[PDB]
Formats: sequence, C-alpha cells, structure tokens
Amino acid sequence: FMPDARAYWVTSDLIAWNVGELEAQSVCLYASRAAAMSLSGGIQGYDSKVELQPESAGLPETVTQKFPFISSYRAFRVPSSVDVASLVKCQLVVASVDVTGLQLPGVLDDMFAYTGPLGAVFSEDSVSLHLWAPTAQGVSVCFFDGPAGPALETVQLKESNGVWSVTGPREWENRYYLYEVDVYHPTKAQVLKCLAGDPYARSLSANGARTWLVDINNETLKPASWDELADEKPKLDSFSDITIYELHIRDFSAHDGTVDSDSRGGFRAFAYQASAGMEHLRKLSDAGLTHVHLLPSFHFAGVDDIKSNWKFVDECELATFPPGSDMQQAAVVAIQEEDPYNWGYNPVLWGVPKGSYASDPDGPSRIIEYRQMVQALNRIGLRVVMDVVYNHLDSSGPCGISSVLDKIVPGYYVRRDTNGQIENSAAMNNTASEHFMVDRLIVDDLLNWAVNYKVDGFRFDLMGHIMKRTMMRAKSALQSLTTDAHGVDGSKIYLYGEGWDFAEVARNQRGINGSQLNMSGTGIGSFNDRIRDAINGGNPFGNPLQQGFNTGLFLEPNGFYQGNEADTRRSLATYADQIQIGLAGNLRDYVLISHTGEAKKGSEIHTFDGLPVGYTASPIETINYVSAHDNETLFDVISVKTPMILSVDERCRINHLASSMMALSQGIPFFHAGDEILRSKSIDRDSYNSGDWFNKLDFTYETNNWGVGLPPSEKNEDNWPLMKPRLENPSFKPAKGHILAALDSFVDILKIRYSSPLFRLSTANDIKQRVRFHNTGPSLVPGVIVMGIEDARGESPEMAQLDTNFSYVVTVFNVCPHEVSMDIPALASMGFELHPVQVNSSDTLVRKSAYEAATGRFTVPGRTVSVFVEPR
Ligand SMILES: OC[C@H]1O[C@H](O[C@H]2[C@H](O)[C@@H](O)[C@@H](SC[C@H]3O[C@H](O[C@H]4[C@H](O)[C@@H](O)[C@@H](O[C@H]5[C@H](O)[C@@H](O)[C@@H](O)O[C@@H]5CO)O[C@@H]4CO)[C@H](O)[C@@H](O)[C@@H]3O[C@H]3O[C@H](CO)[C@@H](O)[C@H](O)[C@H]3O)O[C@@H]2CO)[C@H](O)[C@@H](O)[C@@H]1O
Ligand SMILES: OC[C@H]1O[C@H](O[C@H]2[C@H](O)[C@@H](O)[C@@H](O[C@H]3[C@H](O)[C@@H](O)[C@@H](O[C@H]4[C@H](O)[C@@H](O)[C@@H](O)O[C@@H]4CO)O[C@@H]3CO)O[C@@H]2CO)[C@H](O)[C@@H](O)[C@@H]1O
Ligand SMILES: [Ca+2]
Ligand SMILES: [Cl-]
Repeated sequence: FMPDARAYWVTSDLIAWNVGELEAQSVCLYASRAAAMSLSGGIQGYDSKVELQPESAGLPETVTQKFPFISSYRAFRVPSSVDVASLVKCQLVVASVDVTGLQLPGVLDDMFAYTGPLGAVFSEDSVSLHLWAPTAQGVSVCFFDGPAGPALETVQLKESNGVWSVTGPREWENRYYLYEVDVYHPTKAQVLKCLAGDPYARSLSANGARTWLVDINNETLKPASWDELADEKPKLDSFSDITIYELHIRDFSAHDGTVDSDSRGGFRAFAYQASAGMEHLRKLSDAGLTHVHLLPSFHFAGVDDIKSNWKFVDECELATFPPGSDMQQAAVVAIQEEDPYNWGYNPVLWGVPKGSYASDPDGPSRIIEYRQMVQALNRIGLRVVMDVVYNHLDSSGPCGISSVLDKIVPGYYVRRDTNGQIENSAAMNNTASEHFMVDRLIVDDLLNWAVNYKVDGFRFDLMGHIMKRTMMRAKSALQSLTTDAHGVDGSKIYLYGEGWDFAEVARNQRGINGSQLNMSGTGIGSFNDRIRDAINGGNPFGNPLQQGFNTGLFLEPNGFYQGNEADTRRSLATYADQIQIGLAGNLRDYVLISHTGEAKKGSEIHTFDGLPVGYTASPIETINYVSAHDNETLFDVISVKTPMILSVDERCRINHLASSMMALSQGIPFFHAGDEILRSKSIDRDSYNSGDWFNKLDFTYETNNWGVGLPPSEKNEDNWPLMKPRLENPSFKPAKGHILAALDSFVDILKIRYSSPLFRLSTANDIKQRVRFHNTGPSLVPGVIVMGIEDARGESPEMAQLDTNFSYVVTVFNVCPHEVSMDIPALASMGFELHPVQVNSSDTLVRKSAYEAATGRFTVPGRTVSVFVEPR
C-alpha cells in the first residue's frame, strides 16, 4: 500500500480534493496509527473512519490566497468529532474506487504554527531542547560524550502544541546529540524511527553526524575584540555606495603559497593579513570596493569534512598535458566526488559554518574561525555578504546523514506537486517558504548569521523560489537590529538575490514569489540579466557564438551567421538601448530615446521574450553584472565570442570595457572574483564540481588558468569543438604583464566611481533628472555609448549640489576598434577635462582622450572608456 497524495488537509476543519460532484457524495477519511491500511470495495485495516460532508461553499479566501494552485478544488468538512492532533500523526487516506493520501502543511500551520523557543536554550542552571514535530508519534534525545563515542543516555521529550521539549542540567552543555523521531514517512508508507540533527543547530561534528550542544554566546567562542566589531566596521552611508566582489572561500587560498599549507582553503586563510590574497583584497578595498560576497559557507553536502578522505589530482602530471586535451578533465572528474571542492549549493543545515572550511570539524573551531574571517575582512575595509540557499535541500526522506528537515516533519519543509511528489526545479527538494515554520526557520537563520556572526548582507540564491512575504519579513527583522540591543547595526544590512521566475512558482502559482518583477519597489536587489546579455551577447543557454555590444556584433563579425548587415546593426543598437536602461539603474520609468528614435520608458523596452527590460523602482534594486560564478568567466566569454584573430591585448581592453560599464553604472555593481585579473576556467560553463584545477585563482598573477585542458564533459562536451582551437592557440593566453595591467585598470575604474557621488545617485528621481544619453536614435554612431551626469551649476540651480569637485561628468564607452569623435553640441563651451585618474593612467591609450570646447567634441580611442569631468 503506497498511495499518492492528491488531497490536502488545509485547515483543522477542511480537506480539499479535486473530485467531481457525484464522487464528492461518498468521501471518507481513514486513519491508522500503525500505518496498517490496505485495499480490500473499500479501505481496510483502519483504526477509524469518518464521513466528510461536502462543503458546498468551497475553499475560503485564506486558503485560496495561501494555496492558489488548488483554489478550484472541492472542499470537504471534517466533523468536530475528529481529534485532529491525533490523526495527523497517523497514516491517512481519503477515499470515495479512488484512494489518496493527504498533504498536511495547511492544517499543520493552522493548528501548530509556533513562535516560542526552538533549538537549545541555555540558562544558568539548565539546558532545554525544543523541536517542532507535530506529526511525530515520539521524540527522544540521544546524548553522546564526544563526536565519536557511544550513546551515553537517551531522554524522552514531551509534546505540547506540536513542540517536543525537555529540560536538563547545565552539564548537558557541550554534549553531542541526535533526536530519535518516530514519524510517518509517506515515501515509505511506514512509521520510521529517524535519527536526526537539530534544524536549529549552531554547531555540528564532522559532516553533521551529531549536533554539538554549544552555547553560541560562550566567551571562548569570541575572537579578541569581537564585541567591539560594530565600531570597527567599515562605514556605509548608503546602499548606493555598494560594490560587490563574489568569491569562493576555497578558490581564495587553495593555490596561495603565501598561506601556510595546513591553512589553505578555508576560513583561517583570511586571518593572514600579509598573504597575497589578503593584499589583493586590500588593494581592491582601498580603491573603493565595499563588499565581498562569499559562496555558500553553511553546512552543505558534497564535500567531506574529514580531510583525511580528500583526494587530489597530480598537478605536475596534468600540467604536462596539451592545453586542448580532454585528459585533465578526465582526471579531475575521476575524483570530483571525493575532492575538497564544491560551490556548496547543497543545503543540509543553514545555521552552522561548513566544517570542511574549519581547521577541525569537531568542537569550536568552525565558529571562532568564521568570526575571525568576518573580523579580518572588516578590518581591511570590506563588509561580508553570505550566499544563502533557502530554496532547496540537498536531500529528503527518512534516511541518511544529509537529510535533516524532511526526516523530522516529512512532506512539510519541501514543496510538493499536486500528486504529492517533491518538486525539484531548484536542483532537488525545493523548499516551501510559503509554509509558516519554513518562513520562520529562514528568518531565524538570517538573524543568527547577522547577530552571532555579524554578517553584513545576504545574496539569496533562487529568490524567485522564496515567497515575497518571507523576503519582506526577513528584511524588516534584519534592518531593525541595533548595536545597543544586538551588537550590529541592522540598518546597514543589504539584501539582494536571483529573481528568476520559472517552473512551479511562475505566474504566482504558489503565492507572490521573489521574482524580478515582484521585488520591484521592495528595496531588495536583483541580478540584471538584461545588461549582462546585452553586453556579452546571446544568453548562457543559447548559441555560444552569438555576439553582443561588447563582443563584436556588427562591428567585428566573428563568422557565425547572425543575419544581414542591417539586421546586425539594428540588433547592436537594440542591445545598446538595453545597456543604457541598465546604466541608468534599470528603472521602469526612466525615459530613453530608443534606437528607432521613439522615446520609451525602461519598462517599454522589452526582452526578446516580452517582459520589461527596466523593472525596478530604485537603483538599489539593481545588481548590474556581466559575470558571476555561474556560466563563463568574463575573460572566457570574450574569448569565445570575439573574432578569433583579435590579439589578447585587444581582448584585455574588451574585458576592461565590460567591468567599466559595471563600475560606472547607476545601481550596484557586481564583479566576479577574477574579473580584475583576466580569470579563466578554460571555458568551463559550470565549474561547481570542477575542482581546484579549473577554478584556480592565482594571486601570483603568473597565470590566468586559460589553456589547462578542455573543461569537464558533463556540462561542456557539446561545445568542445569551439573550445579546443581557442585553448590550443598560444595567442589567446595572457601573460603576467596583461594580468597586472588588467588589475591596474580595474583599480582605476573603481577609483573613478568613488571620485564622484554622481555615479551613485540614490533615487530614481535623481537619475531621471541628471542622467542623459547622447548617442541615440536611428542614426546613432554604432559601438558608442555617451552618458552624461549633471550636477548643480550656475547661480540658482534647480537641483542639489552633490559633488564639491565636479559640476558634470561625461563617460564615453567606445567598443569600436578605432578612434571616434562624438560631437555633443549640448556640451559645447564647457570646462571638460579628462578625469585626473585617466590623465595619470598606466594605460597610454586612454591618455589621448580629448575634449574640444567649440564643438563639444569628445575624441576617444578604440576599445576605451574615457571619463571627462567639469571642474568646479
Ligand atoms: O546520493 C545521491 C547523490 O547525492 C549527491 O548529488 C545529488 C544531490 O545530493 C542532490 O541535491 C541533487 S543536486 C542536482 C543538480 O546538481 C547539479 O546542480 C548544481 C549546478 O550545476 C551548479 O551550477 C549550482 O547551481 C546553482 C547556481 O550556482 C546558483 O547561483 C543558482 O543559480 O542555483 C543553482 C542551485 O542552487 O549548484 C547546483 C547544485 O549543486 C547539476 O549540475 C544539476 O544538473 C542537477 O539538477 C538537475 O538534475 C536533477 C536530477 O538529479 C533535477 O532534480 C534538477 O531539476 C535538474 O536541474 O542531485 C545530485 C545527483 O543525484 C552526490 O553528489 C552524488 O555523488 C550522489 O550519487
Ligand atoms: O539548477 C541547475 C542549473 O544551475 C545553474 O544554472 C543557473 C544559471 O547558470 C544562471 O545563469 C541562472 O539562469 C537564469 C538566467 O541567468 C536568466 O537570464 C534566465 O534565462 C532565461 C532567459 O531570461 C529567457 O529569455 C530564455 O532565454 O531562456 C533563459 C533560460 O531559461 O533565467 C535563468 C533561470 O531559469 O540560474 C540558473 C539556475 O536556475 C547551472 O549553470 C546549470 O548548469 C544547472 O543545470
Ligand atoms: Ca567535488
Ligand atoms: Cl590534444
């Protein structure tokens, strides 16, 4: 007997099931505590049976608002005679034959939503444990002395209102434990005794095998001066001042010879202030970088915390293989499930630092070293953003070390389809943030990282899979934290995420989800894929050779057929429109003279697919990027899409153009770690499991990791024929000189952004008043964007003076492979000069940029971004 689950128990007194009128006249509910039911004519082996009267009114508004996708279902009234608390612990089916199980989240929230303490609570004389498990038949705690010792004692918990609790003496502190949860698992149609960690865990033994009953407030877990960290944190006057650098903790130091051997790859590496890696971050910070976004750093699956199990390729041997060989990736893939490497998008327990990144995965090191990492980054002027992954779980079901949440309350923390099968669109085991205790756990976990680890912001992985209400409740709770009450200034904590809208959450089918369009007007950032794709060309899931504004479309065709010349010219101009909307903060309401000459709002310029290009209400809602850990690195995408015959010197200028478009954009610029040093993954489009070999970040600057073999076959083999000749071509590979020059130009473009408040305007109104584009319409000069930003000038101005040094800034982005002269008669007879940073540039070419007053002519060399300022 293995029923599906097509009916929903939505409230204490209502069941929803999509049956017909006649069928609805003979519906009954059947329960068996021992899960002993079977088919006979009817159901048999039940403890109890009760008729469900059809509720002719259907489902009430609260239900249909919470579960839109079942709003048309027939409703059935559960008699007041039923002991609901008892029944939800049983095997349940409804039947009319037609027999199916019940999806319980609605009734579980209706009856057992709980706001009291969860996890471990410490007092002077006691330790208490609290677990929400309203469907469990029994819960006990198993205690162990130590991460490896035998069970010492089992203690029964007692349930009240869905929550199991027990109180013990203070000496319980620092024991290890697991819960023994007896609960009905639908996937097995059996009541099983499951051994599970604490969802509210704050530390774990290796691999989360046991929960460590640690007091997170213990003084010995604090680095020196920890409680004073708020006072040492880098000033953040406005979210408009944010720039983001996205970095993986292992990539940072795995190859860094200036870090002690035993301390490479984890949290401790950040405590080496004089290391090549930390000096690099300090250089960026000094230039103006404000935030570092760290890839997943909580307890995820896919890397063993036990370092003695780690495997490694022979790096010396692999270095001997040809640059376009498939042998390097074969060697990497052979041990990719046993190496130290994963991006970490495989959540197990959200509230605990990843053990593999700690010096010792048992005991306190993971806590103190995480704190030391945050403190170290703050002390070089960088705020710390965590990549939080609340949209799915690594594992589900009653078995195995990697399943926790779904072991304890099966079928609740995970989203399910209308047959009761778990949804997998966000990798596997999608969560259901629409459910009250899931939403609670998400917000509680955010507050844990903000308060216990003094984390400065959060990037939400697949934010479109999270309910908007969860995002907003989190935002409010975070931003209300104060230094006086909580030790952190919550008003400075910044949130942003991936607002992709797809699969079962699209069309608001599970509620209003955290999509790009739905997050407009929330002050929560989202990744601007439109500017990304317009600059680079195509899309990460389209033909890799499709060119864009900054990869030669029309101007420098690459030989891939993309239409007639008129078609490519127009497609280039269309991409320019999309980029300019993005450069002006990707706003719904910003008015641009489009390539046809027609004035259009950002929302009226549409994606090749129908939706608004510009979708935000504020520049702080826009995360502008051309690169990230996903898909090809900036250097690799440029190497794929540009004409093969371009020199690496030319491509280095193109890299600078792309990162400069980000650095000089309104909104929040986002940089992939390595943008600044030409980082390559040898064209790996999805390097999550591609090891240190393909993910090398070389802070000696001797290499960029181009030409280290064809990348792993699973994600890349279809494109190997285009990759091979490029990887094999010595003319594609940059040398140290190119890498250092890329870093110098990146530092300078950051200095330019932070030289004028005009690049970082705080509101849509300011951008609409001040930001103008000057090369527009059908007769625009292809390959050039001219962006002016006005400040108060003359006597009696109609705007505030934002900039004490400059009254006007004009930026010309010239992607043409030749000098251009852009006449802007509107800007004639003004005091423009080349920006002092560029006058003093190590790049000889940008120094040649010039302004002629009589005509308003800005002369800009090929493949160059030139910034002109009018001094006060
Ligand atoms: O014991 C079985 C098995 O366990 C292990 O592997 C399991 C794993 O535990 C399960 O959770 C799933 S994960 C399935 C998914 O994995 C890969 O996706 C990764 C992406 O490649 C990577 O880029 C990244 O993606 C994130 C991105 O960085 C981020 O910015 C954001 O955009 O979201 C993304 C997710 O948060 O991380 C992903 C997860 O690590 C793989 O490339 C995918 O193809 C794969 O998903 C697809 O296939 C599954 C079916 O398996 C479908 O459910 C999805 O809908 C598809 O899209 O499954 C793993 C394999 O079973 C152990 O590693 C393994 O050894 C063991 O056998
Ligand atoms: O989950 C498994 C997969 O995880 C990884 O995929 C990521 C991508 O790398 C990200 O880029 C992103 O994808 C977005 C994409 O960035 C965004 O532009 C949009 O793409 C649409 C596009 O708007 C539309 O016009 C059309 O062209 O199709 C495109 C693709 O559908 O939306 C994407 C998400 O749907 O996020 C995904 C994860 O969801 C990893 O790279 C993969 O290998 C892995 O399979
Ligand atoms: Ca791996
Ligand atoms: Cl070869």
